[PDB]
Amino acid sequence: LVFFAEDVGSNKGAIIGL
Repeated sequence: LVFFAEDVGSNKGAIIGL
């Protein structure tokens, strides 16, 4: 429904590294 629940799996920590 949203994007947070999906984004929380990677977030800044993973999106910055990867």
